[PDB]
Order: sequence, then structure tokens, then C-alpha cells
Amino acid sequence: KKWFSEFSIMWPGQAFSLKIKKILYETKSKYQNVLVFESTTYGKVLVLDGVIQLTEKDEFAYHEMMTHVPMTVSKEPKNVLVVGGGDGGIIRELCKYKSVENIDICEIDETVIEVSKIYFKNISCGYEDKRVNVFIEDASKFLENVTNTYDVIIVDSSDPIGPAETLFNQNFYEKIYNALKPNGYCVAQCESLWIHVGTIKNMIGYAKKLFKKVEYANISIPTYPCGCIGILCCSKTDTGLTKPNKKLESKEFADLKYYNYENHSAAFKLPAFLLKEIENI
Amino acid sequence: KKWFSEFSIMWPGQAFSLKIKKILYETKSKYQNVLVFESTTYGKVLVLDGVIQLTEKDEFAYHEMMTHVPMTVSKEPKNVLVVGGGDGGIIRELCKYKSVENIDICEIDETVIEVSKIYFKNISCGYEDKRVNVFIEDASKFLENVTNTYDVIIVDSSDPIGPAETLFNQNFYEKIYNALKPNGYCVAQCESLWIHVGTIKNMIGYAKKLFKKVEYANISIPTYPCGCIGILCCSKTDTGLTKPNKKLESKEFADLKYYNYENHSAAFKLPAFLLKEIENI
Ligand SMILES: CSC[C@H]1O[C@@H](n2cnc3c(N)ncnc32)[C@H](O)[C@@H]1O
Ligand SMILES: CSC[C@H]1O[C@@H](n2cnc3c(N)ncnc32)[C@H](O)[C@@H]1O
Ligand SMILES: NCc1ccc(N)cc1
Ligand SMILES: NCc1ccc(N)cc1
Repeated sequence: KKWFSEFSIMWPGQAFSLKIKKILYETKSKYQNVLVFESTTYGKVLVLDGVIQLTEKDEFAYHEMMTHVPMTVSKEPKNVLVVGGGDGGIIRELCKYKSVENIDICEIDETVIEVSKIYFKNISCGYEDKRVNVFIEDASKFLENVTNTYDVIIVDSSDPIGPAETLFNQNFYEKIYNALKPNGYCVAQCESLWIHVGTIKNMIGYAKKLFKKVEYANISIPTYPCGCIGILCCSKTDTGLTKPNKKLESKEFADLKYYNYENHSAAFKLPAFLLKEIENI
Repeated sequence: KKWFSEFSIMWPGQAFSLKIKKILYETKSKYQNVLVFESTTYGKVLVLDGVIQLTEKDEFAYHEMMTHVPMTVSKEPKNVLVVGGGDGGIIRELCKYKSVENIDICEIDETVIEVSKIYFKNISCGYEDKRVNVFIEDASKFLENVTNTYDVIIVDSSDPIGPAETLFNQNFYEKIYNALKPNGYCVAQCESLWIHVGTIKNMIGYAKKLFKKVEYANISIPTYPCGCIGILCCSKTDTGLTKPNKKLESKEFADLKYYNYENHSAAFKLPAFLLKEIENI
């Protein structure tokens, strides 16, 4: 048995590895290299341009926290946009809210969707929901063109090298601002406090040029580099996203494996050094 | 340049790797294999039996949280025992409390101490403190024999395979109980919620057979497996260790890089699935 290893200039000097039970599918799509394997201990794994995007064992931690943070703060969210997220995990979590009327997803690479429907059936099951509408386009252009405004936008992107390069700049954050309702919320994958503090500061800086309240929360997930991933949180009201306005008690949420009411606020209690770096932006 | 890789039957199917700038020292001590290298991005690294024990870039997260959790809850701690901890990082953090009168350390392998004094000078600097007394012995025997009782015991062990095998059993926890003051606290390295839940349950079960209040807290640290490490927390009073009784405001604590008042309590807000596994023990 061989091993998959995740090396990158975005985290030089380190690498994480998973033992391969069997390769399931590889291809070169119009945007990126796509790989899918069954690991010996983390179940199935999806890779894009050499970088791990999810595994069945732990994806629930990142998908539950990116979704339920903003969706327990938003009072009555009707219309939600997912940027990126071809795997469908966010969408799966959004579907659990009966009151949601529409879920748009803008994903640049339809191969990701198709591969996920074929190889990750418990992650892509929400595509079946009649409220979901798929657009295959660069979200940088989609957000320049869209007529609707959203109650919540969840930016489930890949990393800045590759097709997501258009999603980590000031201009993208203006477009997010303009496409949210006046009391709307954005959350965005914002990388690892252990090694990407220069990025994190830039992103916070971009977001603060527009939004009243910009916060940062941290998620424990073994299969992203350094064992964790941040959520950059944007709010038009001074109140922000650390405090849920509701509990998730109905039967659609019984199965939740990471998120709960308490760890929502916990996730925003950051390490001393990050606070010190962040203040003064 | 070669890479160091951390493979183990304690985390099958995964491995974490660091790029090696230069090997500094290797030996076979009476208890274990010892390796020290300078990494390209994490600074210097100490390995024992193929397993990473610390790196200069991140050790502060594990050393600050294991120490300051219990030391902000203990009202006036006079006498503290460190089990394991040859590197001296706990001791470094303990020395910052002026009111501490004595710090005992029981480490089985003196080579670890010596290597740390030579190669990790900002981690071992606390050995110079006149309050510190070193015993070279298996802590399982030391705790059977010691006459003093402690206000706080910090069990900074290596993993269960190797010489620390005597420290992950019921009998060790009775010895810890008997060597604490009647209002005394123990904290112990208790592994990763992502992959060691069977262990975590056993340890909680051992601790609950004796202690009034057993809690579990989680630390984000990129260089342990799965990106995180737990602290098993033992308390003789129903009040427990989630809430600090003091703030660390004096000049000896200004330099702290992870711990603060808020993230003390945050660290005990665990993922939904762990709560579900833990309840009923
Ligand atoms: C896998 S979840 C992350 C997803 O982000 C998608 N992605 C990257 N860049 C963009 C973009 N500019 N617009 C929409 N989706 C993107 C990737 O194709 C990937 O499927
Ligand atoms: C490096 S911090 C962990 C330390 O635990 C020490 N250790 C392992 N087993 C025992 C034991 N039974 N008693 C004391 N120290 C131990 C190891 O030698 C190591 O230096
Ligand atoms: N789309 C989530 C994600 C997070 C971190 C990394 N590296 C890649 C994907
Ligand atoms: N002594 C701290 C420690 C924690 C986890 C592992 N694996 C090894 C050492």
C-alpha cells in the first residue's frame, strides 16, 4: 500500500499523509487536478491540486461549524448562497433548516459536483433538495451579476493557489457586502492560525473596510494543515456571530457530531498570540 | 534535505512530517530512542521512540495550557509535582508563580533533561531555579514512596507505548489521589479526541473511580497527531478546573502566547460526539 502526502508552498517544511486503501478516480478537469481515494482509516478523501479538501471521517466538523454558526445567528434566513462547496457538505447542513426557501451554489468546477454525487453519497445527498440551484461559474463573476441579495453567504473555497485566487482579495469582499441583505452575514474559510497569520490579517483588513463587525473563529479538524481551520466572520450589525439566537432541537439536527450551542461561542476564544497580531488592523 | 516522518500503531494510516535542516543528536538511552533535529520551519524538535514530543514553534501552547489551567484554579499552590516533563517546559511555566515554594520533577530518563539543557535553552531555563528538585525514577514508584502531598500534579508524559506505560492505568490514578492535598488538582496528557476515544474513556473511568470531578479539555497544537491534545482534569472538590480563580497580570506572565482567562474555559467546550461518548462513564 502506498501513501498520499500533502506538500505545498502554502505550508513549507511540513506534510501530512494518509495511507491509501485504493485510488478511486483521477482526472484533470478544466480548472484543477482531481483525485479521490479510499484511505485506510479516514474513509474516502477528495483532493484538488494536491490539497486535501475533505475526508469522510472528519468533514462534519468543518461543514457543521461553517453552516450553523451563521444559521443560528441569522433570525429567519430565506435565501442562502454557498460559494465553492461542490462536495455539497454545506448544502447538506443548510437543508436541515425547514424555513430556508432557496439555496444557491456557485461552484467553478462541475467535475467536483459530479465526483461528489458519485463517490461521496452521504455528503452530496442535499443536491436532491428542490430548493437547491447550481450555477457553474467563477463566483467572482456570479457575485458581480446576481440580482438577488442573500441572508447568508458561506464561502467554502479551496486555498488561494488555483481557481480560488479570485476569492481572497478586497474586491471580492465588496461583492460579498453588496449581495448580502442589510442585516446579512458572510463566513469564509480563512486558513490556519498556526502558519497563515499574514493571510489572516490581510483578509480581516479587507473585511473591515466594509463590515461593521469582523470576527475569527477556529475549528479543530485533523485533515487540514496544522489540525485546524479558521472561519472569517462578517456582520453588518455590531452584534456579530459569536452568540447563537437559537438552539437546534428539532429532529433534523439530532445527528450533529461537532456543533452545539456552547462550542459556537467557544470557537471564537482564540490564542493569545493571534489576538495580539489581529488588534490594530 | 531529508524529512522526518511520525508513523505509529497508535495512529495507523496517518503520518505527519517535518523537513529536516540538520540532525543535532541521536542516542539510545536506557529507556528510549532519542532524536533532536533542527526542522526548516518549526525550529528544533525532540523525538522519543519515533514520536514527536515538542517543537520550539508550538510547545508554548501545550506547556501554557497544562500549567495555567490548574495553577489559576489552585488558590495558593505551594508544592507542585511534574511527572515526566524532562524538557522542562512545564517547570518554566511554574517558575512564573512567585508564591510557589517547591517544584519537584520526577522524570524516568535523565538523558531527556541533559539533552534539553544542551539543545533547548529557552525550554530548560527553569532548571536553574532553586525551587526545583529533580528525581530520576519511574513516577509509578516515586508516587508509591513520596512522603509529601502536592497542591498540583502535572503529568506531562509520553504516550502509552514505552516507559509511560505505567502511567495509564487505575493504579497510577490512586497514587496520584493519595499524593494530592485534600483540595489538590491533577492534570494529565490525555491524547487526541480524533482517534483515541477508547483511551480517553478508559482514563476518565479510572479517574472517576476516585475523584469527585473529572473533566477533559482540548488544546490546538499542530505537531501532535490530529493537531490537538487533551488534558484530563481531576478535582477533589465538585467545582472542578474550567473556571480560573485569578488572572495572570504580573510581569512574569506578559509574554504568554496561548493561554488567557477566556480560552481556559473555552478549551472545555468539546465536540458533540465526544460528549456523547463520555456521558455514562
Ligand atoms: C471542495 S470545496 C472548495 C471548492 O471551491 C471551488 N472554487 C474554487 N475557486 C472558485 C471560484 N472562483 N468560484 C467558485 N468556486 C470555486 C473549488 O472548485 C472547490 O470545489
Ligand atoms: C518529553 S515530556 C514526556 C516525558 O515523559 C517521561 N516518562 C515516560 N515514562 C515515565 C515514567 N514512568 N516516569 C517518569 N517519566 C516518564 C519521558 O521519559 C519523557 O521525557
Ligand atoms: N474547502 C475547505 C478547505 C480548507 C482548507 C484547505 N486547505 C482546503 C480546503
Ligand atoms: N509529553 C507530551 C506529548 C503529547 C502527545 C504525544 N504524542 C507525545 C508527547
